[PDB]
Amino acid sequence: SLYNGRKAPLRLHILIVGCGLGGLAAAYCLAQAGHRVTVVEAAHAIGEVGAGIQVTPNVTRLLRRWGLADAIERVAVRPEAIVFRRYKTGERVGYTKWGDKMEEYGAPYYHIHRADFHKLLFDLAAPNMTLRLKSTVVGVDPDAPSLTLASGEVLHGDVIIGADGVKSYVQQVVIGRANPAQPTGDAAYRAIIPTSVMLEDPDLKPFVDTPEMTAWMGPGTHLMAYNIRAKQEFNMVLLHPDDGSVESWTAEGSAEKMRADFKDYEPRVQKLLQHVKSTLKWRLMDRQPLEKWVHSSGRVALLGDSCHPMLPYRAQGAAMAIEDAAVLGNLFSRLSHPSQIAPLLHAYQNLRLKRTADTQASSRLNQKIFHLPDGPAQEARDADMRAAMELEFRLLDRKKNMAQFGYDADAVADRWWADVGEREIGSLGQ
Ligand SMILES: Cc1cc2nc3c(=O)[nH]c(=O)nc-3n(C[C@H](O)[C@H](O)[C@H](O)COP(=O)(O)OP(=O)(O)OC[C@H]3O[C@@H](n4cnc5c(N)ncnc54)[C@H](O)[C@@H]3O)c2cc1C
Repeated sequence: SLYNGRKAPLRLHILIVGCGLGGLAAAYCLAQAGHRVTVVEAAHAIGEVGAGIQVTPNVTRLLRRWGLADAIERVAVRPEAIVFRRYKTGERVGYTKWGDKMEEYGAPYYHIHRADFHKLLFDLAAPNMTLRLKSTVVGVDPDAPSLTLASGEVLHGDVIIGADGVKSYVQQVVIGRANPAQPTGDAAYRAIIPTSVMLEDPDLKPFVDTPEMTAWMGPGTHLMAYNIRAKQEFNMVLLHPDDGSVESWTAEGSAEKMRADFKDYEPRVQKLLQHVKSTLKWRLMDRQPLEKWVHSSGRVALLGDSCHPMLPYRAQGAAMAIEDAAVLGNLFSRLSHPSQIAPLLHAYQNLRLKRTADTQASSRLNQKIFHLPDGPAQEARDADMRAAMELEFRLLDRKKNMAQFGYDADAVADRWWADVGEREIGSLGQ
């Protein structure tokens, strides 16, 4: 029971465009808040798709609140540390202890396969939503409001939530255009190998025995690797200069070109990439924060990657989409009169926008540091990492980590409601 058992005295029909991690989180939170939810999804079925997702303590805190504590512990992995390595030799130049140290933010840091994460949120939301698959939204009347599907079917609701991802259709209706996207010059390969083949190699086995997030830093390139799916699968993300790619979750890369691009990395990376049977490739595109997330009619708003997508350096996409849902559901649990619908959507945006813009920036400002060419700049980064690492080992920015990881979406919305919203929004209609 979320919201201390409270249900909005005014029950809405809310249409959610997109059955991704955001849309499912929104469907769960808004149904719990006392609203009728329909989720409309383009995909014909939910598939075994996607790769590793970061579940930082600020996300885990909410998933535990939603009753998922055992189910996530079962399928996700708790990384013990983040380790930075020189590409060529595998020298460990950096180390930050995670594991139990992450519990000081009030919940564990998990690594999860997107499909396992999707399944957890799907099973939560499914009993309290109507899901329409094979239903591409191709039009929005933001005044009614209503949605138009590719079939021409029109769906009516009180509120439309656009959770339709990085290439949101709803975003174009809210803002009046697609948010400009600028190529960074880089692409990412994503590839998964079974950990059974690593356990068979005495040089690779320790990567399964002691689950870490390892970043090998190279000239123009990096390889980030970690266990998912209860250490049955090893997730690898490889950043490299864009030699032709598209911004799509289904676009393929050449495993042979991937191996060629990383041929100068240490022998354990050669052995890891030898097991890659296939790889998907994504063109990195930089997007700025939106000016607003709410349409001028106050009945359509955005959630998740539709309004704050970010680069894979600090992939907090899932985190920010789930936080968005928790705050939106918290505010909507308060609704008692139609005159409050717009103010509540404005409050949602007001509580979320700067935080998510700062989180996009945190990812954006990590693009060059792991890709330095060999030389003075590279040796100074390694030296700075070593200094920090040696303190970590003697025991055997933190304030930014606390601002990200210690965040409680419900606490922020409960406090705003108590200090301001009850008086300024709750009284509307009296
Ligand atoms: C198939 C898939 C695979 C992914 N794999 C990865 C990955 O490996 N690593 C990673 O970092 N991130 C991945 N992502 C993105 C990741 O889910 C997000 O960055 C974030 O975790 C959650 O954001 P979101 O729910 O706002 O958007 P998304 O997860 O992108 O979900 C948006 C949903 O909206 C649907 N949709 C889009 N347009 C319409 C429309 N017009 N009408 C109806 N439905 C529509 C899409 O089909 C999708 O299911 C993937 C997304 C998808 C859809």
